Amino acid sequence: LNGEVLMSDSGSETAFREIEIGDGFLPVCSLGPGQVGHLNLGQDVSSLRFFAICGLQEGFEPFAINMQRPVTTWFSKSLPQFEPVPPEHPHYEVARM
Amino acid sequence: SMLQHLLRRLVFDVPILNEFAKMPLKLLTNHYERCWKYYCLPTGWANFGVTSEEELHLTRKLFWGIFDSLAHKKYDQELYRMAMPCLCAIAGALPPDYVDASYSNFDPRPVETLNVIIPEKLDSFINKFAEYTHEKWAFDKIQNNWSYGENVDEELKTHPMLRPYKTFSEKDKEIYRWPIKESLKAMIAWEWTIEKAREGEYNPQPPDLSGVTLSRELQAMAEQLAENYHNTWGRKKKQELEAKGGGTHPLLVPYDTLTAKEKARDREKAQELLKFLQMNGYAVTRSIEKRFAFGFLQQLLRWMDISQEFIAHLEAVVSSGRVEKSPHEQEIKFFAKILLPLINQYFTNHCLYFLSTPAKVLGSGGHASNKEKEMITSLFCKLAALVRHRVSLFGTDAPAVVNCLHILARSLDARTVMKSGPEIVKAGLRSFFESASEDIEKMVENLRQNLTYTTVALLPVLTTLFQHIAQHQFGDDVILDDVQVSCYRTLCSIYSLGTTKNTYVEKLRPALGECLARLAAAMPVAFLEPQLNEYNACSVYTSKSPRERAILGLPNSVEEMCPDIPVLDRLMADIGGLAESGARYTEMPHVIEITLPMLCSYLPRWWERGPEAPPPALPAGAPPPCTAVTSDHLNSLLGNILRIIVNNLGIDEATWMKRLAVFAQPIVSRARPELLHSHFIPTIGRLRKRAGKVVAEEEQLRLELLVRDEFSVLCRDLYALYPLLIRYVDNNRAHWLTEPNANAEELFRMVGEIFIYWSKSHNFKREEQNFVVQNEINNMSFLTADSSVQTSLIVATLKKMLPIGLNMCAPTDQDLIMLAKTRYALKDTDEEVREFLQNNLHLQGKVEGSPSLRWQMALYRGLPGREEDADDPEKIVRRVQEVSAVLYHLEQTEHP
Repeated sequence: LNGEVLMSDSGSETAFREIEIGDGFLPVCSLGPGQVGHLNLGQDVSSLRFFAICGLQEGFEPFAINMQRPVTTWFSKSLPQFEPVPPEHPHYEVARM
Repeated sequence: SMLQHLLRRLVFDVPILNEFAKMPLKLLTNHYERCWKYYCLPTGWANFGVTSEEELHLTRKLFWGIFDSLAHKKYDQELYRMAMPCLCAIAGALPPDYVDASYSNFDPRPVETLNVIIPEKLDSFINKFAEYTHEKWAFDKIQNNWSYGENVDEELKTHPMLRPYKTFSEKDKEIYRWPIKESLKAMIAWEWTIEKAREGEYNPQPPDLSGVTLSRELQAMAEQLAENYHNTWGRKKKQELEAKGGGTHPLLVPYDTLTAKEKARDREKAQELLKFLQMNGYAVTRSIEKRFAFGFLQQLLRWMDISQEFIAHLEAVVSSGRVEKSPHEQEIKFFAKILLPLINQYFTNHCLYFLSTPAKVLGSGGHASNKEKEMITSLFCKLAALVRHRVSLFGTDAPAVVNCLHILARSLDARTVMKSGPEIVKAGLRSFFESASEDIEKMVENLRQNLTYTTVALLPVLTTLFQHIAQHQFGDDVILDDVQVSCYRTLCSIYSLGTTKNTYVEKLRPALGECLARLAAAMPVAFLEPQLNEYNACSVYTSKSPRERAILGLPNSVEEMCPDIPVLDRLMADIGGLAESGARYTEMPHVIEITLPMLCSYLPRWWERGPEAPPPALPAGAPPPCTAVTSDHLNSLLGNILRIIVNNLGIDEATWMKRLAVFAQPIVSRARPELLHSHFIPTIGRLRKRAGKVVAEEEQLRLELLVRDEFSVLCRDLYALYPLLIRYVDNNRAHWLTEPNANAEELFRMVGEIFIYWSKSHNFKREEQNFVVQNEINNMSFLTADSSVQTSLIVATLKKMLPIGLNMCAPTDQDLIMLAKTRYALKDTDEEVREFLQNNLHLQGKVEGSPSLRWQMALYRGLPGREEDADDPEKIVRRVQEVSAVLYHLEQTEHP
C-alpha cells in the first residue's frame, strides 16, 4: 500500500504462501455498487507509481511490459441466458427415458 | 450436532456430582474446548456447522447446575481440580450479550391446585372458553381443507364425533373441558389474579390468531403458562416412563431447556389463550440483567460482599492472633479456586467487547449497558480494597489476585465510569485515585509493609490503568476534576523522590520512571507549560472557577501547587548540557537513575497539538501549551547515547542499554534527516571502527575471554542502537530510492561491513545470540512497526537497506564476482579477488543482451540523480565489489 508492504498479524510480509502453480494466474479485480477504480497493468513504466519504491530492484516485472497492444479484459455480464444443464450439477439430474 | 442427546443425558446426572460423574464432566470439558465457535450466538465455522437455537441455553443450564452444585460443597481438591477449567471453558464457550435465545435426574414438579377451592364467579367465561377451544379446533379443519363429519367414522382424519350444535351431544363437551379446567385452576393457584374490568358476559367467525405482539409482562404470562403446561406434561409422561428404569424421553427436559422448535406446541396454545384474555379485557395482577454479561456479575456482587466481610474478619483475627477454625473456610477457599480463575479467563476471553460501545467501532458487539461495566468498576475499587495494604494478608493467591485486577484494568471507558453512571461508584474510583496518590506520597516521604504493598499491587496496576487510558485516548474524559487533581499530586510526588540519593530506592526508580512516562502520555492539560495552562480547557483553573477552586485551595498556577516539575524551556537545555558534559554513569550515578526516568517521561512528547500540526485542542486553547518544534531533544539524546556508551563500554549497563534501545520511539515523526545523518554516520562509524579490532583480536588469539567481553559490549551496542536506526530510514528510504543520497549508499556499506564481520566471527554470532537471551531482546518487536532466532537485526538491517545498495549498480558483473566469492571457499583470498577486480573491467553487461535490459537501463538513466561517477572505471569495481560481498554473506545466511 503506497509503497509500504502490508503487514500480517503474525508478522509475515507474504499475504499468502505455499501456493501451487497449478494451471496459472491472472490479474483480477471486483468493484461494488457505485465504485470506480483504475487498473494499471504496467504497459508504460513511466505511468507506474511506487514500482521503483517496491518491485524494481526485487526482480519483479510489470505485467504486459513489452506488449505492443493493451491487454484485453473480460467482465461478468449480468444478462440471464439459457444454457444446457451440466451433467455434474449436484442438485438436478435429467434422464432420457 | 448429534451430541445434543448425549448432553441431554449428561445433564441428568452430571450436576448431581456422583462418584462416577466426574469423567463425563471431563468429556464435556474437552468437547467444550473443541467446537468453541460452533457454540456461539453468531456462526462459528462450517467444519461442524452452527449451534441450535437452544443448545446454548443447554450449556447455560449446565453452567448454573454445576455452579450451584459447586457452591457449599465438600472442599476436596481432586473433586474439582479438573472441573474448574471446565467452568472456564463453559463460560468462554457462549457469548455474554444475549446469552440465551428464547429463554423460558430431573423431576418436573407440578402445581398443587386441586386442594384449593376454585372460583366460579367467572363461569360465563370458563364454560365459554371451554367450548371455544373445541370450536377453534373445528375452525382449524376448514383451513386444513377437511369437512366435519357427523357420524363416527375412521376414514375421517379429524375427530368424527363433531356435529352441528342442533344434533351435538354434550357427553364429550363435559369431558373435553378438563384440560381447560386444569389450566384455569393453574392460573388461580398462581399469584396472578383475574378481574372483570369490562362489563359483559359449528364454525366460529371471530378468529383466534397468535400472530400479533403484546406487552412484555403479559407475554411472560403466556410464557409461564406454557411452562406450567410442559412441566405437567413431563410429570404425566415420566409417571409412565419411570417403570422402565432406563433411558428418558427426549422431550422430558424442562420447559426453558427444550428447543424453541418443539416449544411451539405449548406456546401457540398459551398465546391463543392470552389473545382470548386480551379480547375479554380481563385485568391481571400478581435486558442486560438476563444476560451472561451482567447477571453473572450480579451474583459476583452477591459473592464479593461476603468475600470482603470474611477477609475483613480474617485480617482482624490475624491481627489479634488467629482462629483455630474458620467459620466458613470452604467459602473462603471457594473464591480463590473458582472466582479468580473464572474472572481472569472470562474477562480475558471477552475483553474484545467489554471496551466496546455503540459509539465505538469494534468487531464484537458492544455491551451498551452502563451497569454492565460500572459494577466492574466497583469491582476494581472493591478488589483494590480487598488487598489495600492487605496484599500479603490476602493469601498466596495475591499474585493471582493482582493478575485478575490487571486483566480487569483492561477494557475501561470513561463513558461507563465517569462520563455516565451513579455517583457512588464514581466517588469510589475517585477515592481510589486519592488513596493511591496519598500512599505514593507517604512512600516517597518515608524514603526521603506499605512500600511492599504499593510496589507489588498499586504501581503495576496503576501503570496499566495509565497505559490503557493513554492508548484509548480517554485522558481528557478520565483525568479531570478530582481525578486530575490526584494525577497532579501523584505526578509531583513521583518526581519528589528524585532528590533522594539512597540505595534501596535504586531498584524502584525504573518502575517510577515507567509509570511517570505512562501518566505523561495520558496527561491532558500539558502541565509542563504552567504559563499557558489557562488556555487549555482541561486545566482545573479553566474548568473550575476560582470559587470552585477555593474548597481545595487551588493556587494560581499548576506549578504553584507543586513546582517540583521544572518548566520545559530550560529543563531540555539542562539535560542537553549536563548529560553531554558528564558523559559517564559512574561520575554522576544519581542523575542516571533520576533524570533518565523523567527523560523517559518526556519520551511521549506529542507535537500533533502544537504549531507543527493542527491541534485537536486548538478550539479549546488558541495558544496551545505545546510550542516545541525542533528535534534538539532527539539529537541531544543521540549525542548523550554516543558519549555514555563510548565512555562506559566496559561498564555492565545492559539494563539501561535495553531501556535506551526501547527509548525514543517517536523518532520518525520528528525525524530530521540532515542531523540524523550527521549523528548516525559518525556513531555507527566509531561502532564499526572498534568492531574491526574486536574481531581482529579474536582472530589473532584463535590462531579469548578478553575478546568475548569485547563482543559482549559490541552485541550490547548493536541491539541498543540498531533499533533506532531502522525506524529512521524505514520512512526515509523511499526518498533516497527516489533521489539517490550519497550518505544513503555509504550507510549501506557500514551495515554491510558490520554484517559480514558478524558472519566471519563465529563467537560474535555466539555473543549476539547470548545477548538475545541475556537481555531478553525483543528483536521481533524491532521488526514489527506499531505505526537461533533467525530474526537478528544485523541480518534485518540488510533486508532493510539492500535496495539502497542495489539501485546504485547497473552493470551485472556481480555474477563473475560471485564466482570469485565462491573461489574464496575455493582458496582465493582478498588479494586474488583484488586481481579479479582488476580483470573485471573487461566484461560488462550490455543493453542489447536482454529485452528487459532496455527498460531497466531506461529507468536507471532516467533517475534524476544518476551520475557517471559510479560508471567510471575506478568506482565501478568498488561498488560492484561492495554489493558482491554483502550479497555473499546474505546468501550464506539464506542457505540453511
